[PDB]
Amino acid sequence: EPVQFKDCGSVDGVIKEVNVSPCPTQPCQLSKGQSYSVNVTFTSNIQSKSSKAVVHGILMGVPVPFPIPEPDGCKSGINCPIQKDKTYSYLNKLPVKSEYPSIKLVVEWQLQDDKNQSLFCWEIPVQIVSHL
Amino acid sequence: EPVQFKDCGSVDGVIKEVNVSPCPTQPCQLSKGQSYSVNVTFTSNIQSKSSKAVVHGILMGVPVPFPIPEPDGCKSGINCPIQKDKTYSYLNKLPVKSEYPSIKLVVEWQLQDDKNQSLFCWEIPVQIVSHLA
Amino acid sequence: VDLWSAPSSQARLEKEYFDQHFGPFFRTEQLIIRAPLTDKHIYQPYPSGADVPFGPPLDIQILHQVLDLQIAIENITASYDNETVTLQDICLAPLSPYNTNCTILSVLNYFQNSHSVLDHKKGDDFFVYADYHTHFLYCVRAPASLNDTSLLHDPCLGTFGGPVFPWLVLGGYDDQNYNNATALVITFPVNNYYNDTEKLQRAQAWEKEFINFVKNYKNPNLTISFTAERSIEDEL
Amino acid sequence: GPFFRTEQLIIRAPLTDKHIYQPYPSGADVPFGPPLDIQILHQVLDLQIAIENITASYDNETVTLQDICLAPLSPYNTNCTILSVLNYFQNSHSVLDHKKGDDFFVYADYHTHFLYCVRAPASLNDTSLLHDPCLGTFGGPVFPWLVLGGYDDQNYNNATALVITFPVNNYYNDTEKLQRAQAWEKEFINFVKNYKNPNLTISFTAER
Ligand SMILES: CC(C)CCC[C@@H](C)[C@H]1CC[C@H]2[C@@H]3CC=C4C[C@@H](OS(=O)(=O)O)CC[C@]4(C)[C@H]3CC[C@]12C
Ligand SMILES: CC(C)CCC[C@@H](C)[C@H]1CC[C@H]2[C@@H]3CC=C4C[C@@H](OS(=O)(=O)O)CC[C@]4(C)[C@H]3CC[C@]12C
Ligand SMILES: *[C@@H]1O[C@H](CO)[C@@H](O)[C@H](O)[C@H]1NC(C)=O
Ligand SMILES: *[C@@H]1O[C@H](CO)[C@@H](O)[C@H](O)[C@H]1NC(C)=O
Ligand SMILES: *[C@@H]1O[C@H](CO)[C@@H](O)[C@H](O)[C@H]1NC(C)=O
Ligand SMILES: *[C@@H]1O[C@H](CO)[C@@H](O)[C@H](O)[C@H]1NC(C)=O
Repeated sequence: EPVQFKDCGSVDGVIKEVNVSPCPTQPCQLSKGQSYSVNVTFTSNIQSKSSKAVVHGILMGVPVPFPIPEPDGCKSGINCPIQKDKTYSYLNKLPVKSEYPSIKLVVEWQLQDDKNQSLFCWEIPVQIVSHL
Repeated sequence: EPVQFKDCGSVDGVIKEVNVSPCPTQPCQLSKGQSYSVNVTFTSNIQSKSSKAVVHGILMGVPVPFPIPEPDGCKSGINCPIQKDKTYSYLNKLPVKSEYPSIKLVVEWQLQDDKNQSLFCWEIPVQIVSHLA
Repeated sequence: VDLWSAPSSQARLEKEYFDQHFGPFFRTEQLIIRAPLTDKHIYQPYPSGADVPFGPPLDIQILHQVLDLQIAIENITASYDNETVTLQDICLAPLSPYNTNCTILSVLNYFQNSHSVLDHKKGDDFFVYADYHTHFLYCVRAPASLNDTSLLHDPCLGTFGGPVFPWLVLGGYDDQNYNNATALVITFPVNNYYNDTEKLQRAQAWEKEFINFVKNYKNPNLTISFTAERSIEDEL
Repeated sequence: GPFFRTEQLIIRAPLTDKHIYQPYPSGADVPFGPPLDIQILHQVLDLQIAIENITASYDNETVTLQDICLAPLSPYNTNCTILSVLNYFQNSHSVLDHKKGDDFFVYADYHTHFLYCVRAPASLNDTSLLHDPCLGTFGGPVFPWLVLGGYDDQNYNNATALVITFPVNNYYNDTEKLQRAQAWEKEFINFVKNYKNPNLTISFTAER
């Protein structure tokens, strides 16, 4: 479902939609040990040869770096090289582990380009919950 | 009547009562062409030879000096010299004139001593009215 | 270009979408409230200025109680087909899912239907420089404004992303002096559902509980008239 | 003991459910009873203010609650003593709706302020982002066991009823003040008896 998001500064692109599945109610509830999919549709304002995805988990106003399995956006549903005015759908899917804490936080997702500038930057409220 | 007041820093004394008359409702509504009396009972914590009354009208946070006919406090109900731990009553009466602007302001009243420090410092809300409310 | 203009352009786009999608037809659930035990009062600006008269229903306590009734009505839940029917399931909310707030045409929406915004004041230790009087007087002249030009900086738009025009939520005033209003008009628009009789039945099932709830609501400080779209199909 | 007439209200919320406060970013859930819902508290606050605005007539003069109530700090603090959970928020819609957080989660709101104030009701400042006082408007503390009912042990957050008490001065050497308070009590009884809100079940007692 399309979720509400705040744009944290997409300079070289315009976000069209942030779709998180499954997320019936917002802020998105993430059950532990369970995979969720993100699909970001955006329109690029420039031409770039690569794209590098960067994820942070913001707690108490401080971003905590979160490494993903694959940070390259060319292997994430984007046909590189990125062309101007074209529309793309970054795709990814991550599992919520049982090591993660049951906390509320703000997930921040960026996709940098050749000049290391944001093709998109968005943040959504997320709460990792326990299924027990 | 005893009105509510804010203390703007009475160093050398303790205010016991600020009495404005007539003021049935607060902020005190001052009708043009009238007269109002003030009576400030306070307890001096210091000895002093003299006392000078200083009055300001605070408008939008800016104090504007207001000359009063008798600034010498020793001629306003206070028996100078002022003795420590003694209670006094400063008395005065001023007319609200017709050429004063009808406006809401804060009246700041202080009584300085030998060291030019306030035996009392208080401020009350006042509204000069062309019509009452 | 100018990255500071993003919230302004975005809010402008939301306003454009709302007025593009408001439509001429909807089910109307309406209240007309008056204040019998409250008299008119006068607002005096600081530090001076011409006094502004304000009608009985625009007393701050009356507005708080009316806002209570409004939130309560927005919380009315009905039962139908072994399933709950809230106002949000049937209300005209064009900006969903980005903005799920139900459209409520009311003077309280000048204050975003919030008690706190309604009680928002600024001043020194003795006098108020700006309160709900100044905000009301501003918003009825610039309903689509994103901020008033006062110490409050409060918005005028009403929770659903669109402006509330004063002639739609006030009655009994003289000329265009909206501050002299003697009656409040609160309107809840509900979707028509032309080709979906199911959600229409849900809407009517909510309307009956609206009529029942308002019928069982008595406040000595308020006189409340109310109409529902259901009253027409109930008889002739 | 005596020398104090009690105008009392017991308020419950039959159409309102319990809810759970979840602290940011994590922590133990804290349950909150039906009448401790924010909208219920706003409605109760406006009923209390309405009662404060009730006016009677005695001896060709108008009689308000301020003319018969217990105001221990008169004549500089003329606020009537009102024993109510709303006095933890100074009977203010503003203080009741006061909240702080980022743009996504609430760090502190009326939940945390309530949790703090029931443990230190005389505090002039909670130790949270709100910096709000716990003290009542009349200048004294409001003890939780006098304004809440139905809770378990000392978990005041699980309260299912609110108690709002207006104490007015009682007299045995002044029949005039007693009859004045009795006329005001008549107006109060009429008002509360003609107040119907489906979200609130209200029990009223005057000094008949
Ligand atoms: C679109 C959405 C469904 C993507 C979901 C991605 C989640 C599962 C990831 C992204 C960002 C991740 C957080 C980043 C940052 C932290 C801080 C870390 O704290 S620490 O104590 O281990 O240093 C705990 C894991 C946690 C909460 C991560 C949980 C897992 C986390 C929420
Ligand atoms: C009993 C007591 C508490 C009230 C009586 C004293 C009043 C009447 C005096 C004290 C302080 C006075 C003001 C001081 C300061 C001003 C500003 C002045 O503005 S100006 O720009 O014209 O200088 C106008 C007169 C005005 C408002 C005075 C009115 C008259 C004023 C309110
Ligand atoms: C991602 O979203 C876009 C836009 O809604 C859609 O066209 C695309 O099919 C989606 N991708 C997947 C894998 O579902
Ligand atoms: C790229 O830019 C981001 C800011 O968006 C910054 O945090 C990061 O350090 C930069 N990385 C490099 C390699 O310059
Ligand atoms: C001034 O006020 C004090 C306060 O009690 C009182 O004792 C005194 O008599 C008053 N004086 C005059 C002249 O009114
Ligand atoms: C005395 O002190 C006051 C402030 O307390 C100050 O404004 C003034 O300039 C000083 N000197 C005088 C009054 O001569």
